[PDB]
Amino acid sequence: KSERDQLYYECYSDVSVHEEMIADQVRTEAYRLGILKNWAALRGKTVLDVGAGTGILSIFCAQAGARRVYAVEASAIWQQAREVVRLNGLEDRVHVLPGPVETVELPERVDAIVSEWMGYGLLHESMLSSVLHARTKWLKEGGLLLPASAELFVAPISDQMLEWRLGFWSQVKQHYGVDMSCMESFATRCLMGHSEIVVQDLSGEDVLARPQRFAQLELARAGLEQELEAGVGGRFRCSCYGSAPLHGFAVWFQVTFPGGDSEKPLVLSTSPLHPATHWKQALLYLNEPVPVEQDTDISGEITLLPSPDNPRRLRILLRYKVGDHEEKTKDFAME
Amino acid sequence: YSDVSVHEEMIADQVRTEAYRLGILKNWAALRGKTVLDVGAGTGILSIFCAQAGARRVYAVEASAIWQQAREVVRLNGLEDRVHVLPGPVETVELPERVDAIVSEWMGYGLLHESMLSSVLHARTKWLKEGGLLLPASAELFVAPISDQMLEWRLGFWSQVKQHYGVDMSCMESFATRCLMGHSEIVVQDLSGEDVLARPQRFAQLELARAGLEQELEAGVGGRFRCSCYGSAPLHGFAVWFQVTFPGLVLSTSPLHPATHWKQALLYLNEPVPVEQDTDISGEITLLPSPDNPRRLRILLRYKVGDHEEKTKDFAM
Ligand SMILES: COC(=O)c1cc(O)c2cc(NC(=O)NCCCCCNC(=N)NC[C@H]3O[C@@H](n4cnc5c(N)ncnc54)[C@H](O)[C@@H]3O)ccc2c1
Ligand SMILES: COC(=O)c1cc(O)c2cc(NC(=O)NCCCCCNC(=N)NC[C@H]3O[C@@H](n4cnc5c(N)ncnc54)[C@H](O)[C@@H]3O)ccc2c1
Repeated sequence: KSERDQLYYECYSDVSVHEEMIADQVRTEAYRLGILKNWAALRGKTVLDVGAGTGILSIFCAQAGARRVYAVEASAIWQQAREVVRLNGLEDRVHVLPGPVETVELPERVDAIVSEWMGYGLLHESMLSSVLHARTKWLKEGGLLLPASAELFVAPISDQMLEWRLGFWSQVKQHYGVDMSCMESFATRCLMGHSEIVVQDLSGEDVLARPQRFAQLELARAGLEQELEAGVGGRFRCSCYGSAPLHGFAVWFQVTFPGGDSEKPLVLSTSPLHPATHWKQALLYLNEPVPVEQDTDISGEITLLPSPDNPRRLRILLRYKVGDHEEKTKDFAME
Repeated sequence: YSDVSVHEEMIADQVRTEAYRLGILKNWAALRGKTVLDVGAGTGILSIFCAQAGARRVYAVEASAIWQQAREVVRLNGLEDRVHVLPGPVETVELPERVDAIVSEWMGYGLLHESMLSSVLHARTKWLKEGGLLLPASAELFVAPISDQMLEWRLGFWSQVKQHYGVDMSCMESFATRCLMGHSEIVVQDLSGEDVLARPQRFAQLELARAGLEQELEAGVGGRFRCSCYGSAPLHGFAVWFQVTFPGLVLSTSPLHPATHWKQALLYLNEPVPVEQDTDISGEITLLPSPDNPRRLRILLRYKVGDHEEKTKDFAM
């Protein structure tokens, strides 16, 4: 454990992870707009930014009219956040505070919490439990969470990139004159027989059926933290668009910002159908391709769990049934 | 190496694989009717090229479980009479005879990181007939001072945030510079010709036929260099790359030649150093086994930029 905590401290004390997040234009613009559109809720109010990093979101809250923002950041990057806030002339309004949000002392309960807390597959090494701790300890009753909720989606996939990698061996002879098609079964076992979650970018063309929402996390609910331990998940059914080898499933998330249209709020999506983000998607490969047809029914249950060795390490239990075949299960973990 | 991904990367490196193919096939005269040992044959592809070049026999020695797939590949291609996959380390496999030629793809990042060179040298001692053919036969090491456009972009990102999002983050630049260059790691990254700040300098050569080479690697291989800069730019450090030469044809990982999966090994100074046209840079580069692990590459860099005093930086992979 203390080895892991040291690793995360070093990672977020370093520039590259913050450069990745801020260069994620879809992510950073979504937060900027979700915050600024909530000026009515934030004007003259106080904000707690959980895991403020470089402090950019806290400054977005100040530009939306917040009177006080507490930017709490555990890693050594809090010192760069202090400099950034000072450079923008905002240190009277935005107060960068080092250390974990779980032991920070604030002058006051706050009107709003903002946080970019999401990990790969939503819950791998995420900040969610810190956000929920902060909501319990520091958010006023009736206060605002930005974003307010997260939604999880699944879809069966035919991964064009995996198809290529699997067909690679049969294509050697055409380029180099050596028949290597006998490597195909071997490559399939290596590339699909493992039980690791694969974080890879997909395109809409890989999606084999209508994507299905299978879970929703309402961050304001008390006891959501207890559900995380038992597992975040749900059941799904869909019907395939057409003929293709089924390779498994893609899991992705979106988060929703309150305010604006109460039936059309602002959404930051990591769907393969939407512009790419640094989160990509979480791929769950079957042990081998399964041939499927138009209107082939696929159903099952997907549960996101902590790993036994490490509560921060995402585990996914997949139970699934492809049309006629018998129900199968596969148990995945993030590497 | 029991897994497909490294072998797929290897064969999908088109510059590498076509250069090996041609290095072998263009040596048809020297290989016709001769015997070959393929050291670490992997999937067996190079062994089959040797058969197309007219070798009368190829022993394909492979220590990892992938030898079972190479046996299948050989059989599938109709060459089981002529290409014999032998499992296990080349140090202890027993060949029926000494061979006329050795083929091997042994090179690592920075040439010698986690490479197969030691096993090629062992096989040469034990099984190559006198003056036998080595494919490739030699490796050449090159260094060039660099101004890394990607690093510049990464360092300049923070000053661009005020435009992208209305928040000034220019103060992050010194921090990013320290993070991205203050470390002592070798960085494997592909550069382009635009990054090269002076004429590349060959600083060492390795002759694979030589009996003393294995003990020489332990002491380090390298040597001095001198160059003068093309123009004004911030010097970020040096790039180290290699080529291998087949007896007559060169497989190059230069940033000035088509990209390969080896990319180049980048050696960043602690911070950028301004340089101008004809600024003189001299120094020495040594490739060494690291103390904790002889397979891990260490590079000791000594360097003098124009008037500045001579400095040292000690990198590891
Ligand atoms: C006295 O002991 C405790 O009570 C205690 C002590 C601890 O060390 C605790 C460590 C926790 N977790 C963690 O270390 N996670 C690391 C990976 C973050 C996930 C990726 N999300 C993400 N994009 N991060 C954005 C920024 O959030 C920053 N950050 C991350 N977590 C926090 C946090 N709790 N408060 C403030 N800042 C935080 C990061 O540095 C990063 O810059 C949890 C609870 C903890 C409780
Ligand atoms: C008395 O025992 C020893 O002293 C000894 C010495 C060794 O180096 C041993 C190495 C082993 N395996 C491995 O993975 N080592 C990782 C480093 C290779 C990085 C670069 N290699 C590369 N470009 N790939 C070509 C192919 O060469 C294959 N290979 C690699 N080395 C050999 C070898 N000695 N004979 C035959 N085949 C070999 C690989 O499997 C790969 O498929 C196992 C056992 C070994 C035992």
